[PDB]
Amino acid sequence: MDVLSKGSLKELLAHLEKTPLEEAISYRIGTVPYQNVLISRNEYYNQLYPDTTSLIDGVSREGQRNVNGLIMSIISYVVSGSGHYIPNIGFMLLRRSILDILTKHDTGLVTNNLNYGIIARNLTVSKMNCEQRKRMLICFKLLAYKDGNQNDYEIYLNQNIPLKQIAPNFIPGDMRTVIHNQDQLAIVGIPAYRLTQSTELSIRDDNAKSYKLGYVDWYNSNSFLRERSEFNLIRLKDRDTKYGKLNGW
Amino acid sequence: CMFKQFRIGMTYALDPNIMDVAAATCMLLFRPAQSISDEQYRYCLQTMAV
Amino acid sequence: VIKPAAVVAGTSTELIGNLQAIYSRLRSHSDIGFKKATVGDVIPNSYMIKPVNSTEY
Amino acid sequence: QAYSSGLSQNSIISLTGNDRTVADGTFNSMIMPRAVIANEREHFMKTRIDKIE
Amino acid sequence: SQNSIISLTGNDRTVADGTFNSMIMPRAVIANEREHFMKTRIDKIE
Amino acid sequence: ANRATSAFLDNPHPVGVNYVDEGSRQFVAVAELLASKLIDSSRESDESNSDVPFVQAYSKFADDNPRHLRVKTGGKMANALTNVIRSYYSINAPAIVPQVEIDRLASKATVSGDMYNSYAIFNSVPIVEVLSPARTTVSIVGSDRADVTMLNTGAGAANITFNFGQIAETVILKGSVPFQLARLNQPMPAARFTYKLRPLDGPFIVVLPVGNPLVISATAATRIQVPLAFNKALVESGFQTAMNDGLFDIQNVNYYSSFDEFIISQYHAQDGINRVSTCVILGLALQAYDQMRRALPV
Amino acid sequence: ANRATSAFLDNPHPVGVNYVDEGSRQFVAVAELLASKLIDSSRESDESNSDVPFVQAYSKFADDNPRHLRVKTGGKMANALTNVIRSYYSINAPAIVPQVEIDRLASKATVSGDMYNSYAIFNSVPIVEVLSPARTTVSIVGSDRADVTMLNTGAGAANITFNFGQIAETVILKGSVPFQLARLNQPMPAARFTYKLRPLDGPFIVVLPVGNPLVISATAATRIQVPLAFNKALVESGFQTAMNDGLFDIQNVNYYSSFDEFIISQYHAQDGINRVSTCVILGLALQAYDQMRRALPV
Repeated sequence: MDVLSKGSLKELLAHLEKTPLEEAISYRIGTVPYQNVLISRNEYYNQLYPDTTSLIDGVSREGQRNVNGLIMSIISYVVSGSGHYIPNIGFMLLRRSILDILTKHDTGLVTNNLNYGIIARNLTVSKMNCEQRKRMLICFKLLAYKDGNQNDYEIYLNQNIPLKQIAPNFIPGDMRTVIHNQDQLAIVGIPAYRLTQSTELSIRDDNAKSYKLGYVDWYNSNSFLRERSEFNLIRLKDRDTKYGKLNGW
Repeated sequence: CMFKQFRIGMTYALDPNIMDVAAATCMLLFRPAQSISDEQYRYCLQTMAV
Repeated sequence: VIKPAAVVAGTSTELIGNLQAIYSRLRSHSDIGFKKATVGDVIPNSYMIKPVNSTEY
Repeated sequence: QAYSSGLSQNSIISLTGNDRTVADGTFNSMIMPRAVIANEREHFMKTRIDKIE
Repeated sequence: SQNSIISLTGNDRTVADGTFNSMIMPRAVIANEREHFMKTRIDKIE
Repeated sequence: ANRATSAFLDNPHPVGVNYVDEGSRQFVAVAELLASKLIDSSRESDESNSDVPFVQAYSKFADDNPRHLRVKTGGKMANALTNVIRSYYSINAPAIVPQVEIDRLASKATVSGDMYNSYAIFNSVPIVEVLSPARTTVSIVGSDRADVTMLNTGAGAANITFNFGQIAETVILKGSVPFQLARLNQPMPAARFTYKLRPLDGPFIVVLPVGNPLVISATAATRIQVPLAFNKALVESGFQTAMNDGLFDIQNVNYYSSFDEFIISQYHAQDGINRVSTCVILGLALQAYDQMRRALPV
Repeated sequence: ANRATSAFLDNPHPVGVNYVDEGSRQFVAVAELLASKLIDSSRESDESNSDVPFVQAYSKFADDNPRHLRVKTGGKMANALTNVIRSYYSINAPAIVPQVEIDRLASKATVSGDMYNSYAIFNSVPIVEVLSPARTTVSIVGSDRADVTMLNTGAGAANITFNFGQIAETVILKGSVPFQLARLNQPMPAARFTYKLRPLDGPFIVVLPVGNPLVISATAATRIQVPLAFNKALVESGFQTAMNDGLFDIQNVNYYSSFDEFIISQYHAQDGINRVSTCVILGLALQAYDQMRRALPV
């Protein structure tokens, strides 16, 4: 919910710096990812409604124990709000931030063998919307810069024409590029249209609307932080600053 | 009470007195927890501790 | 050959006919193969073209 | 001191790329050379074929 | 570690292709149909 | 044994899964509402002999006043409407329109993007399979009115099995000459010209006497839930406009003569109830495309 | 049969898909307008004793005041235009310029980004294929004017098939000696020097007698929608410049003698309708590059 609310590149990377990896990993068993299932949608149909479960749903799924599953759990958390079930990763890796895993070699995780095409296909890039594809491409660029695979990232964009048009423009080592970026990455937000307490047909759409309706409740909740009215009560370390720089950028 | 989105805030002196603590403990007791923000909640606890 | 023959066959007669039809074509091609060496020309060779310096993506 | 020959050599481009590790499920991974002495399955299969000849 | 048997792939259960550890990994001769076909031909020849 | 099937029911391509939430549904509804006013503004212009009713309608639709220099295109709403139409047809078509742009355009007018208020009747005749014995010829042709021509050259009468699926509600069969039809494991009645059948009843057996060919004309009626603003005349015209304008030219897609054939083909595919909702939204989008493009040709 | 084709029509490389939105098209139009004023302001300052007109024009274009000891390069606008030109030529070229810089530079002037309010005529001759029988030689030379030299060493007359595509509007055929040409399966007219042909009519059959060589000169005219500011002379010089400074040096691309050849070659691809829109924006950018670089050589 909090990760889906971020609407700018600066906010997204700032959230990932303060968020540990354990938030990406889920400890609920879930179900196997790719299955043709029948779900109940009584608002629309009397018969059961066919659908296919996927990894970018908002509900936890079972994940492979390899490094591929860990990266695929991080991206699903960013684009869908929930991760997958990969237990016994370890204290050392789980305490690191999401940005450290994606960008830093000191974590101890080796990810240079990853194939962006296979990861995108397993995440069902075809079913993703524009904001979801932009968020995943941000994760790919950070991984490419960590492994020195910038050339491979560009070629993968050349093969996929729709991905090249929406590819965010920022150098993963320079903070000046992040501040200038004006891409809108928000998935949930205050809706200008009429939003009703009604169900959706597919699993992805229904789960997304739950976060959208939950965010509205979160926005008016006491947990939400109102910068306009309570800026002085925020701690100085985590207070918003114009000259905000990620470490090493 | 009528509108849940509205919040109640409070500003205390640098050196809190018995009035500040009495006013802080009256708000936590007799106002909805949904009205009091988390940042305001910490501020009231800090005033009591000081 | 029985797998292509029985994939849509509904009767035993059709299955036998499918088997015989395939071997009529197969035997005809074997004749052409031998005649290619009989003439004075040189037969072409199958080949595969791959990039000189292949890229990952 | 290692022997240094001034022999002119052509530039060599690896299949692995700049990161020096091949990507999974790629055409380059399928055409990569792989050890024959270290692997037991291959070092056994080649001895059998050598004996047969 | 505690275990006397050490897997070629680490606790991450991932081995990069084209590396020495992956080259010496065992092969599924029965499950692979290329491998099964080759073994049968050599056996018949012998 | 030979099997004959309808040509338009073969291999329905997967439809898109984007732009089918509440926010995008209201965007299509707003476009339909505002495109209707664009057409109606032309009539109002004639009455007052002034272009100010058209200027007002165009400004709301395009967020910009029309100019005599350039051709009227419709602005950002037209670009968004064209792209969502492409995405609905095929899964391979990109979803290039941002959510924020859909968010802003859906706020122009007040509508509810509910696509299950009403129903519409679609007239495509689904013939999943016609099973015929040897020495008989069966030809199926047509979608709105399916003509099945059957000739048997054998010694005796042959039995032909008809399978109309399970989705269609009513199928009416009319023969050139009186014929006999009955369900499986039922007695065969006297020869009669017109049969009314329900496809859920089961496979149907037709006696084909030896001699002159027998032709059966089939008409079907299927009810599909659609929004109240649905107009089949405008949806059908929009389907032809989009096909001519090259909005459906994507790789590995099937093409259909009418929206009637398109919606029924996806209905009869495996897990076809998922496709019906998306195709209905595409129909409303095509209704807006027909009105917008007729007012502003390009 | 032997097949001969024009050299420039072979394998058009994919163009870039970036900077083709309405915001980026405005920036290209703005750059062309500000480059035109840079040329005019330099000439006015040359013919006067004051440098104020040039200082003001360069300050707006480059966002910096000119200095005596520093090279006048054009500043951020020059860098943005140079990189944007690189992206249009090839899909393999990266998209370096951020969208924020493009939007900010587009705010310097007030011009519509319309790219379809006018048209232009391009003179390349699209000979897609020439099919000739055995014992005949066919050679195709030239792009602006295509000369086909054909010889018949056979016993009898030979029929040669000419395919000019479906894009060009008018093709004018001139021969050294009178010859016979007609559409497929049509009676052949009397021999004459000149033929006016619509390429849509179909493949054309030419009767080639066995006597002497016959050379056919072809000229074609095709119409492509362009912005009103388009100037063919400035685009061609801008095309030649951008190739010289290496703006088109990128792997796995084709090279063309002129912008006329480049745009026609891409038009004849499978997705030619989609490609020409990007090439038109490239032409205007090349027009701005020509004027800007002539005023500020580096």
